[PDB]
Amino acid sequence: IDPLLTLELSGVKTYESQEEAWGARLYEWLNTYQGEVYGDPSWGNVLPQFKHEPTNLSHVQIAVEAMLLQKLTVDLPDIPISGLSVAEGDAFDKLKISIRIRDITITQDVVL
Amino acid sequence: MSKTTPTKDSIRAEFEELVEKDSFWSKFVGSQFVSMLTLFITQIVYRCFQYADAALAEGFISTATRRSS
Amino acid sequence: ARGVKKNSDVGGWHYSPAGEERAVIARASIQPLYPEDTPDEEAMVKGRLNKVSVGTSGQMIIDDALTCCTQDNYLHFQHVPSLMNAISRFFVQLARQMKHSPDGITAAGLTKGMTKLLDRFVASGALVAPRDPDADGTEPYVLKVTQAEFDKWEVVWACCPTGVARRIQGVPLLIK
Amino acid sequence: SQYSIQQSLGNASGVAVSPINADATLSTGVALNSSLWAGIGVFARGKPFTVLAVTESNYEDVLGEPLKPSSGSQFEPIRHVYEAIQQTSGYVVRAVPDDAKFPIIMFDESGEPAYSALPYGSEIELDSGEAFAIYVDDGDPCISPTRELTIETATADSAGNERFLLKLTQTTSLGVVTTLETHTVSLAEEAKDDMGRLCYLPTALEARSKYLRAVVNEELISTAKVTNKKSLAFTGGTNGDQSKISTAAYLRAVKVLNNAPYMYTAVLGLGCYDNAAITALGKICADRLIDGFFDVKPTLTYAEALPAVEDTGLLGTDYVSCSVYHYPFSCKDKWTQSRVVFGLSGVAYAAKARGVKKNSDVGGWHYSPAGEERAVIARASIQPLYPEDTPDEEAMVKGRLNKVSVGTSGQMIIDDALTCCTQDNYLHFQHVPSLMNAISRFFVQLARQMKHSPDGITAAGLTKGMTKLLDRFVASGALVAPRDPDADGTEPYVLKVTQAEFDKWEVVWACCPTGVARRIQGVPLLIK
Amino acid sequence: EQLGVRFGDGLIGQIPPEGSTITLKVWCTNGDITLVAGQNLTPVDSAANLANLISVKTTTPITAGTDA
Amino acid sequence: MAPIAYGVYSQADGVSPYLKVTLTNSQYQVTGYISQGAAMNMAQNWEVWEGGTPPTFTLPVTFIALNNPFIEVSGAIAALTAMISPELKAANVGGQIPERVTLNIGRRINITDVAIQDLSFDLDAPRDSNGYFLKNTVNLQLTGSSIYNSSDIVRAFQ
Amino acid sequence: MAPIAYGVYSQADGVSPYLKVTLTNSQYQVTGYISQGAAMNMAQNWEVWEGGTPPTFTLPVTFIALNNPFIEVSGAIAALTAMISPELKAANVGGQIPERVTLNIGRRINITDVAIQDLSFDLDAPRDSNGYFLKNTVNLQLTGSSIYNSSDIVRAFQ
Amino acid sequence: TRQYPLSRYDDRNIADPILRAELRKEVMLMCESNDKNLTIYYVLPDEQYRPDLLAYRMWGIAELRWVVTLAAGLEDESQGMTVGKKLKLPPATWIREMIRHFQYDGQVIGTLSIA
Repeated sequence: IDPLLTLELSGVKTYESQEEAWGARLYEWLNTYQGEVYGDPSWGNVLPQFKHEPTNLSHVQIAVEAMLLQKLTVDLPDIPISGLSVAEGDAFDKLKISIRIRDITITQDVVL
Repeated sequence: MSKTTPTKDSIRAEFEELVEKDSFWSKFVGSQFVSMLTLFITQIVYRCFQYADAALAEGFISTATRRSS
Repeated sequence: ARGVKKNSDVGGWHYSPAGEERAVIARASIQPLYPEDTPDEEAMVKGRLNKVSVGTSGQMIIDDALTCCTQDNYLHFQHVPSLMNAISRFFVQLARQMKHSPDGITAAGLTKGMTKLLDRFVASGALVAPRDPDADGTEPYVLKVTQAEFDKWEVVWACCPTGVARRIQGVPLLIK
Repeated sequence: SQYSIQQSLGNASGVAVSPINADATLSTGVALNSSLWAGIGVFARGKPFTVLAVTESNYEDVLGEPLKPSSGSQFEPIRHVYEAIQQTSGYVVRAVPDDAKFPIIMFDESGEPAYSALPYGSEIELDSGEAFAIYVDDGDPCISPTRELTIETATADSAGNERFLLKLTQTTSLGVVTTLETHTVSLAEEAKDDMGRLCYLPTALEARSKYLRAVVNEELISTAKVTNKKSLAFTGGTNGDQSKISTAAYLRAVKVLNNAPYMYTAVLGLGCYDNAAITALGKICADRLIDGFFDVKPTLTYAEALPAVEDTGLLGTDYVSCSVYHYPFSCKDKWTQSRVVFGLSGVAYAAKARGVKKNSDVGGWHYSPAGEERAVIARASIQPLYPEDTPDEEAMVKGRLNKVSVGTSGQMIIDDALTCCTQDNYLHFQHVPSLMNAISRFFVQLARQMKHSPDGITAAGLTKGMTKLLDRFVASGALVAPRDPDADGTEPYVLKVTQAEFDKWEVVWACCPTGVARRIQGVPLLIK
Repeated sequence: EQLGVRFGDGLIGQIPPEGSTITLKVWCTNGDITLVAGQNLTPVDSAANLANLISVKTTTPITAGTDA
Repeated sequence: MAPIAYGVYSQADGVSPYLKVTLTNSQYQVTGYISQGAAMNMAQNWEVWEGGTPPTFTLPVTFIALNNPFIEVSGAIAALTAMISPELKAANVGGQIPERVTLNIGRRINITDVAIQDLSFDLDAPRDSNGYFLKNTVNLQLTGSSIYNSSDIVRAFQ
Repeated sequence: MAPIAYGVYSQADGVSPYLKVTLTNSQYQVTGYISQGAAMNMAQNWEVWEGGTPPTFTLPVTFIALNNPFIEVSGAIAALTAMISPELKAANVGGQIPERVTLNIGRRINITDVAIQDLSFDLDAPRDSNGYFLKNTVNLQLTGSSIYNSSDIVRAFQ
Repeated sequence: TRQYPLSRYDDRNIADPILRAELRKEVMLMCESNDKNLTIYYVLPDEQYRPDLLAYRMWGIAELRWVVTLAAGLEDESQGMTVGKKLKLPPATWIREMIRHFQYDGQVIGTLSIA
């Protein structure tokens, strides 16, 4: 026996465990970039836009986060967004984006 | 390999020994979903071969019976 | 130049020469010399060169923000050494402006100039809180001025700059 | 470019993602710093006989994955921590029997490796040979996953001292290799990096390294050299048996928890059934003036569980601030969907904590652990152990245990709000003794704050502090008017302070608390 | 939802004597079973002391079980 | 990265980022200050409750040409009038729209789709040597793109 | 027991319970202060007296973030907008309603069924370090569920 | 319920390969004609695998993929097309109209003189 994972394989069959299921769906949304998926190249995370901006240009960071959230929402209306948090790290080299749909608090380490 | 008409069982075979000779399922055994996936792609390829046969028929005036061709 | 002079008061040199905010070129009919050959990122960054690629919109993008500093120290970034260069240049300008002046007011003038320079810096956002508050707390600047003789005012100044995350990494994780 | 994704980070800059494997875990959160709990448990990983400030960020990581419930009686602690960490953090202590051994790899003068395993706590020494050695301390037997190390040379220091880079990684059964650290160090005692980072081997191991500790001969370090060794795996590690744990280990854990100078507002049983351990935890709770969440063995029916409380021996005025529970049911495993039985202690503590900290200024401990405001559990597929057997309410309340039932919405509800106080006095309730505990703790804090101060202002300061504390109490509503105005009127508080000598300010304070109607009764009447 | 047996009489079977025992050994399983190469087993009971002496390694994949 | 922005967009103003109003679209960004007189209203229609109405917003914003009027006032008002003005003849009849912009408030309350239905201000404020305005108070009237549900609204704040 | 509540819900505020306004439904509770400007009106239609009209209420309430703004202001306004916003697309087409809340006044005068028909306030009040509001004055407009009779109304007070 | 899957975009809505052939014939005629109502844009390096990627960015529809494929004359997306080649795209509604005419009353096609 060998179990499985959720990253583009399977979390659960359908939405039984609601919130973790939506978190999984958003996970395979965010783990893909532009030009790496057929049909809708714009589908997925838009790191190619919000890659490596200066960490202290709060206006551009808020603009990019707003646009990304609105487009992912209009992309997947099933899952609206509750909480997005941007938290710097110990060094200037680490940022964290924490997305929670009211409970999930799943976080990813980004770099600018 | 050839343009001779195959059989769905033959395609299922070639797929299954290809799978077993491939090491990735060896590291990941227990994929009984690939079974009916192979079935479905087998009918897909069968329809594709029918389309190819239609292409041969239309590629020759003797074989093509269409007014347009 | 355009990035630094987007800001109007003093300018911001803390900008990274990567990303399509600046690194958009797209001249015409780009042709790779060696399509099969691909750059090696780790050897490239060790060699301190700058490598390029294509963005999603087809523009030509420089995907590097490092100088030619052999050592991996914080000088090996690009914007930060420019930050020290700019602050040093401004300090030189102000020191020359106040130069050749009778004593007794020189210390006060230099202190006021540096304080207002710090104000402009914190407005610009380049001056940021220290990474480790255990040693210096959250106060990111220090200055002293001493005298040797009739001349030789020795001024010493240390500051905490910012960063644009040159070390690039990420890891998303699962929940099942 | 943005299209490339890496796995480990060196000099190249890129964005990495999780590999395609069979299993994965997660743990994320921020510390509470509000109210803490402590308890002894046996888990995966973690140093034995060691305290660990566990939060939502490390609950699944440093404690390892949950073990199989049918794999011994070690599933009660893992279920308790799983149910508790989702809302609150703690200071959980873990120990294992001496049977467990950790592995170590020795590099001789030439750098040749030798594998060994030693019981946890044993100290390794270096003789004429055995130039140096590195032993793992995280507690993992290096079997799932395995620890591998790759060592080679690197650039020298600014002083020209030769330096070598070594990287540690964990490799799973399926072959996923996730690195933990990659550091450049040197044999030089004064090895300073261009960042000013020290590259000395033992200092680096103790400071930056977190899973491995190294012992080096101080006389052979100068003559020592380096070699190129790739993916060196530890062997001989063993977790030992955890089903049977010595009372000696129990008492060692008890005393180290006692000596631990970390704040925790409550103590949790974590499913332990050792009578001596339970009694020791009870006396810890008593002499530290906190709350305890003990539990009885669920496997026994009511008729013998009722005497089980004094069989354990925790009945008495000393164990007045603690509560003891019983869970005569079996729910469904969250993973193995099997009949699993574990206590309600962690969820009870969580309910109490969230209820008290609903209030923001100081909190309210006058809350009853009954009703579906807090007592809602409903884990999965509840199965009564003895459907025909029913609890006896009067014998239960006399025995000072806590009984459970099902609410209308199907949730599991604890229908009791009493402590383990034998006497029927007002201490036999649950919230009220917690009220005295909280007020006493606050008084202790303020007294220590004002402590060591010159006289003449001490009385004024203590009076002002107590008056403002009374103000916060009446705002919280805990301080209420006396039941009988014949004696003290409606004024519910009194305070005096006196002096004995140069020291010994004797302060005396009496208050009127409230109640939540533990005595439960009712009678509607007719009119025709 | 119960399965069982019937003890017949006459020429249709014979009744076991009163007090005689009837042992029912049921071969049970979980249905379809997936066994991938690359795992180690934990023999128990009489082989519990043999578990450290004998290692069981999954090398030949075992699958193609049936269900209801 | 982001397209051109106007107003107090950079941190050089040295003002609290929270108190900044921000509007952003695919090609334009305007940043300003949360001025007094702001209001919002949501309601419904009935006669028997018939239905609801989309959200409404009345936002007055004050803009100051502290250092660079061209980017802080002139460019700002130009972007604002571009956004409110329906561009329905941009040689792209296959998709012309009056365009909608996204609003950020307090850096934490975001309205993904809102329509700038009305704009007004005064031009009588004093100017500079070149002539660009020093101060203005532009009042804006905004509408939601639809009658948003409770599940849509309550779970959109931080 | 009761579901989540917002505003000055606990007694820790140390304020008279009588002067508190309370709204409660199956899943949300909001508690506030009886601010000046409150009014109510009942009337009828005629031309020959034809009929009556349901009760109407105009309640301005002031909210103060004394200690915890997250629960006292942000959560309060979120619950309020959730209640007023008609949730008619909650995947339960067999029963979706705009939802009505019950009102308690002076701890003795109860309106079992009342509809929050209109809400408004201002967001220009000063904030905290995080940015949650310190103060607000939210005006509410409320309607009775029907044209209540005298026997329905007079016998409902304390 | 009443449901049928279809989409009114496919140029191959016409089942005749020969008819589809002259359709692509005149669209090629127009594309490599230098008409001003055509787009003026070069090639992108990543278009080798995804020629329709440009169609998605400037139109949001992949229906132009066969258009660009015939414009570039590609044997396979495995091979690449030179970056900088002159590429021309007509307004989509124009193609929609011509195909609409051709599949309702695409009879005279060439020139109608008089009824």
